[PDB]
Amino acid sequence: CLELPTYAAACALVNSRYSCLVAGPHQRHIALSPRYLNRKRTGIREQLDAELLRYSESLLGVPIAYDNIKVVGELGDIYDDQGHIHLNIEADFVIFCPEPGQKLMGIVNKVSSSHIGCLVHGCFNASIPKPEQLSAEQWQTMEINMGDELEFEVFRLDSDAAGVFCIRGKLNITSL
Amino acid sequence: QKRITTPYMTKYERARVLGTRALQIAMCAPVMVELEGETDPLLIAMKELKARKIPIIIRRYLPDGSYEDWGVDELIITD
Amino acid sequence: SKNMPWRRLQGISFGMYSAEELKKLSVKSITNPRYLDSLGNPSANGLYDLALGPADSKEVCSTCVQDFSNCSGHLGHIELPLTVYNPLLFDKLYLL
Amino acid sequence: CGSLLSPLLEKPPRNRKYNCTLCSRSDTIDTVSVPYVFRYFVAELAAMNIKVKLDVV
Amino acid sequence: MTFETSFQFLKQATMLGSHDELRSPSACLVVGKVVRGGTGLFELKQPL
Amino acid sequence: IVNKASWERGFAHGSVYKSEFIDLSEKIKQGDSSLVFGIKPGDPRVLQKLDDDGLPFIGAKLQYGDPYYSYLNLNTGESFVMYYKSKENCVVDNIKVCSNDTGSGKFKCVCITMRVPRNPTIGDKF
Amino acid sequence: GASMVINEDGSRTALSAVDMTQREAVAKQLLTPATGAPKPQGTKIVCRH
Amino acid sequence: VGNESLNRAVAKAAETIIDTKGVTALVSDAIHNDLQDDSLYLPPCYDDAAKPEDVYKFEDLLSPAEYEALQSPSEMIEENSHCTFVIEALKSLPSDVESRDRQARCIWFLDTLIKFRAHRVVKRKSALGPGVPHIINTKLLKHFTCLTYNNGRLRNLISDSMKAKITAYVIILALHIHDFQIDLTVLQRDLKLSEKRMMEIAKAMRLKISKRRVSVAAGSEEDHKLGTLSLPLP
Amino acid sequence: GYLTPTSAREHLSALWKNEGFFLNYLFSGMDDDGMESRFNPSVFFLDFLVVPPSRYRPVSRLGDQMFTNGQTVNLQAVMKDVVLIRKLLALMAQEQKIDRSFLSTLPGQSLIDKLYNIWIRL
Amino acid sequence: QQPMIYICGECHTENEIKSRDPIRCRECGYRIMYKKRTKRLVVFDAR
RNA sequence: UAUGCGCAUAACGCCACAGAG
DNA sequence: CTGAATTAGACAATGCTCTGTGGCTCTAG
Ligand SMILES: [Zn+2]
Ligand SMILES: [Zn+2]
Ligand SMILES: [Zn+2]
Repeated sequence: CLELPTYAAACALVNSRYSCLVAGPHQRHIALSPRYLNRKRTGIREQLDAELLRYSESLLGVPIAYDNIKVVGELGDIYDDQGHIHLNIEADFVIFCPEPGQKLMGIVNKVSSSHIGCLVHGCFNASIPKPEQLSAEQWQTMEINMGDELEFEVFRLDSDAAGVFCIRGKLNITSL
Repeated sequence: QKRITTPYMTKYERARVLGTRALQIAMCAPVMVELEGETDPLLIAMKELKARKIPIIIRRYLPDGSYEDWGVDELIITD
Repeated sequence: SKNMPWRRLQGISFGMYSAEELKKLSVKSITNPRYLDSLGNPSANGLYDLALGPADSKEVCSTCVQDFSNCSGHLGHIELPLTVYNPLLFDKLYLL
Repeated sequence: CGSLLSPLLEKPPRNRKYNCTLCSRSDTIDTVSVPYVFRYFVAELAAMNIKVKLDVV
Repeated sequence: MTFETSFQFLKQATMLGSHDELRSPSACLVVGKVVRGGTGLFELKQPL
Repeated sequence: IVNKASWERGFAHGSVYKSEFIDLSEKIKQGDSSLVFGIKPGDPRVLQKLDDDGLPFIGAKLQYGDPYYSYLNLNTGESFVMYYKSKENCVVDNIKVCSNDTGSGKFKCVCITMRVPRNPTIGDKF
Repeated sequence: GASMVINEDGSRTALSAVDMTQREAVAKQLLTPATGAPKPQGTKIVCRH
Repeated sequence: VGNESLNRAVAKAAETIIDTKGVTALVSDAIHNDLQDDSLYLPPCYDDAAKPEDVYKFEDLLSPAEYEALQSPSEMIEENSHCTFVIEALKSLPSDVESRDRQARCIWFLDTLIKFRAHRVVKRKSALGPGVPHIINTKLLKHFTCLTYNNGRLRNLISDSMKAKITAYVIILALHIHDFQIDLTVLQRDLKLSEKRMMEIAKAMRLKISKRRVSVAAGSEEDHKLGTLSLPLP
Repeated sequence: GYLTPTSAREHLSALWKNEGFFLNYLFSGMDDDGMESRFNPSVFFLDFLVVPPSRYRPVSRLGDQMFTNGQTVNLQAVMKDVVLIRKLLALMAQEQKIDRSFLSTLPGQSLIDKLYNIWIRL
Repeated sequence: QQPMIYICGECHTENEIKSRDPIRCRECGYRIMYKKRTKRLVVFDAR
């Protein structure tokens, strides 16, 4: 339901046997607003929350949680004519780095003729195409784990139009 | 090391200190002084310079590449 | 919105390119000497080809898909049949 | 590799990432702030096969 | 180049592989960078 | 220094007469060679602002953005209107209509002459 | 006066010379926080005379 | 000074460049002399623009009051490009209302093309108007527009090459529909274009061209016809 | 004797095979940091021009008349000559070595090799 | 209703000109014609 | 980019003369 | 039998900003 997860000691360790929630400390670059000269932690947390659920090729994945916000150096680099102060951050992330053809699990929204949207970790509205041209009788007579929970494969990943790393992967039953 | 440059703020430094600080007060940076009805960020930045309440560090680069750091609190401002 | 540049040029160097490096940079071999057809559009394989940039806001690009306001512009090359000198280096070629 | 002429946008499948055409790596591309006449300058020097290499640090 | 005979100095800079450190007042205004004299000899740092 | 009351009486008052020669062949080259000044009757872009020949009245004033002339395509029917793009309010002085050298030309060359007031202001040179 | 009001996402709301109703509606809409667009970094800019 | 020795020195490079690029690659210099006039259909194989799947069986109407309703009467200025109300005279000969012709009454596809062409480059519309045939909408958004990145989003745009492609395909349709005798100036009146465009498209149909302004005083006060091509049958 | 650019390229390549250790320091443009044969004599010659982007070469129209700028005109004057040489090398092909026309007779010659005059023109 | 009167430059005779007809004076054939000024309200300030 | 109401129209150089300070 | 100074030719530069109008930009073969 797009509910914001806490860091929750690495998101209650949702780096399970299948879903790749690898955790590693990283450095990011932050253009802090000048209204946050005091309350720098608030502005850093706000810009990191703006960074969440968006794919970063530098982080090689999609961040879902951050902790240990540490500032590198006590000097903030005000550049020439701009107002934003640029400070270099150090934080420990929990990121989501998927692959083509690998295993994931999801909690479904709908199962239509050709749209199955399964929530991966409660944030990622990952859509699944239901028919894979093997039969049209597999639409009825469920047999595709049509429950609250579902496990699936990914063939391609393309970001959504507004603030979401979308995942477009077919169901890929192991038999048939 | 010992800072071996001028204890006075030069005229080129107070222009850029007032420019940077008025650009900060142009955003919603908190004002360290009491606004007596000013609406110009330059006048507020001049009151903050006069009250020694600007925290910015001037990094005076020497022509080899070396520098030394001065706050505006530890520079001698004049008229 | 957000200031997209915060990097900064520290220096600039002038040199020449290898021809392999331009042939990687070029996106279209330009062949047709006729710029525009009868119907006004730019030609294929001409000097105003859309694999380069658009020259105005009325069209889009072929290599990227952006319009005139976001296309950087793209290099093309006229593959000469035979070798000519480089006029930048012709004096030093004469001396060598 | 220090080149304005080298970045290029991917044809869409979205993603909208750039690739250096030279070194074929998408990691090293970032924005600078130049005059537009500097871009016209580096394009017209590329027309004479003159390479302009930027030190972007 | 910005003074005179820009093509000859361009040709020499291309032959020799010349480097410009972008500290001249002309070279800072070609590439759109703040000139080192005056209010540009120094930088301002914000203490964290 | 000029006396204000002398300037308010007739001292050194002037005019400038601008003549704009409008040719529908030379400028408006769209094709078909059949453009004539005129209005499509019932056009809300020219109502009480251009005359029935698509051409302003001779007493008329011209502010910015007023309809300056109207011309209609005879083989199509579509009427176009052209707007007054100068920033100075003028008064139409005369409109002369021209033929070709034979008297066989059609209603497509015209020469509007407009009067701009230009009384002495602050900043004028004597 | 003011020629236009630049919004927080870079979109330029041009003020209308004709009706005061639009300019009253814009003047009410100044100083409001970050809207439904996810750009909270800035405030509006008024291009005043 | 040179000699015939310069002829030998240049002939060495000639015999070199004949090698490493063969004689077939040199006879292939006959490319790009007249390659193709771009952004319109090929000169042969006249079966274009109407594939045998998704033929016209979609949103059909029938009345002579529907013929009277070109201006959409009431008690809404006009809803058509009115070339269909010109071709309706030829359509009325097999049947006055809903003629099942061998042209399959595909003039509504030409109508949808003109409705798409006049609609500008900015399209919020996932479906165009009513937008009932979705495979037709797929073909339009595949062949008659150009996709474009804009701030992480995507928008289909109609470039000048695309606007010329739509117009040239409307020409190719209305030529075989109206039996090679078409009134281009009706398209000039209803679709807001210039006559330089239609004269240059007439130049673009260079093969077997002979045009004459046939009907004079055909309208109430004006003369308008051009578009005689006199081609072999499709 | 005339020295063709394809022969001067071979002369520089042999000269560079011998004396390149020294001439890499007089010409330091290509291939940064200067070790193991960085500069090369191939930049003295052009196998292709570079067409700059079309947004830097705009046509200036004013009411139903296009006007090309000078850059596109000089590139076109190269390109028409390129087409002419390519047809002439096609004519030296399949001759002393189908679908021919012999229409190209506009350059200056009294021989078959107009390649000399058309080289100097290019 | 209210024809467009044009005045010849030489003979000063009044000429009605429609859109399609060639412009020349119906009496003397002269080429320049001046538009007639008609009665219509324009407001000026006496200042 | 400008005007007008997202839509419609208009999207320039080179010479030579003349002038202002 | 070749380095030598000299002399003619080539070439590059020659203040700043601003306002207008008018002709031509592919006519000749
Ligand atoms: Zn592009
Ligand atoms: Zn690279
Ligand atoms: Zn008369």
